[PDB]
Amino acid sequence: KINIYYGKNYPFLCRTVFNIYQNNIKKKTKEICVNFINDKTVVEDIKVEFVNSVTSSDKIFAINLDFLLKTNLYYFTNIITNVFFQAQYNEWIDFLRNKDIEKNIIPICEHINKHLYLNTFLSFHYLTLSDIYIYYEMHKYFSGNITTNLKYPKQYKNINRWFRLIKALLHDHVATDAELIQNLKVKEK
Amino acid sequence: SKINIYYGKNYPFLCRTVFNIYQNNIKKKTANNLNDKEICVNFINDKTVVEDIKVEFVNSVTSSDKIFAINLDFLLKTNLYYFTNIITNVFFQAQYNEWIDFLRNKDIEKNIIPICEHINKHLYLNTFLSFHYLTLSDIYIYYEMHKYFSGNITTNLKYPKQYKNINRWFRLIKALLHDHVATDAELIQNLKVKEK
Ligand SMILES: [Tb+3]
Ligand SMILES: [Tb+3]
Ligand SMILES: [Tb+3]
Ligand SMILES: [Tb+3]
Ligand SMILES: [Tb+3]
Ligand SMILES: [Tb+3]
Ligand SMILES: [Tb+3]
Repeated sequence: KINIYYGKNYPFLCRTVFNIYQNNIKKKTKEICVNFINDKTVVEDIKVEFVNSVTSSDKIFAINLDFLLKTNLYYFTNIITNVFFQAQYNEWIDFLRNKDIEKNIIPICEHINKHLYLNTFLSFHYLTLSDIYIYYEMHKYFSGNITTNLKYPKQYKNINRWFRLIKALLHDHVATDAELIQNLKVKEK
Repeated sequence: SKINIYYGKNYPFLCRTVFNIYQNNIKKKTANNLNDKEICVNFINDKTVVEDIKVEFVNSVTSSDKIFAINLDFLLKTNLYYFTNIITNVFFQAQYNEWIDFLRNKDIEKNIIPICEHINKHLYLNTFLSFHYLTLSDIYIYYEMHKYFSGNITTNLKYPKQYKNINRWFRLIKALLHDHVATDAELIQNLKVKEK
């Protein structure tokens, strides 16, 4: 039993990692249960309770969940290649750390668009935690739900192509949640 | 395999200490085990690095000393961040990130008093920063607090007397790391340079 308390921010990355773990169990045929309780007394990050509590963030505690749940997104199920990726994910964390995403959306997209010119995935040649983290950060700009944001997919074709790929890969794990989906629409309201 | 860490003006004490522990762990294996894959990590001084570390694998990545030590502990199995039950391990990993966030973008000199008051209290009831054994949290905070409790800088001699629990814990971590850091010379030299 692990309890994750969230407030204004919903842990999309942690929820997605947990959903992937659940579908891995349903297809492999003791199990660890992670609960996502909404607490009004948390401001912008997540507090995680182990059954003591700690304060973390969605971008960072998802690394812990991948370790625990063996979802094969951050910890691979050679080591030097694994360690190299872990530093690459840290590069993406530092790239958006304490940056206003909306204010710096253009410089962010310019780097991602050029990065995806000859790259299918953000890291290596397979889906990683880096792809999913940036996917939710770019979701409000490239999902096409907000009509005002349709200029980003047309101008940045590589991001739009990559965005469609990650969306399709996550379809079997996130499209049925109806709680992750609910928080996605609220975040774009 | 080969890994090169390029540093500028900041010496990666945490990464150096982790690597030194790994080397002394190898020296205890080969000594008694005689019937039956070593990694070499280089600490190259580059003038064109400002405050972080550049790590090259032999493509390169950009990291920091406080964060890349987690990667080194994973690779070298030094038993400081990844324990070689799992939920308890995960709980510690979040605690180390709390210490990282506690000093993230904070001026250590300006907030030295509130930082020390926070650290002393935890230590009043606890021997180590995390759990009851030496962890990566202890070593990371040890080097951040080193210039204030080592007693080399005469103006900073007030801190050991005012915060005894930190001073107690600092003495312990220094003794535990003595077999791995006191013989380096290269690190000791950078300790003296940093503290002038
Ligand atoms: Tb509580
Ligand atoms: Tb805490
Ligand atoms: Tb594979
Ligand atoms: Tb390679
Ligand atoms: Tb393992
Ligand atoms: Tb006070
Ligand atoms: Tb000894």
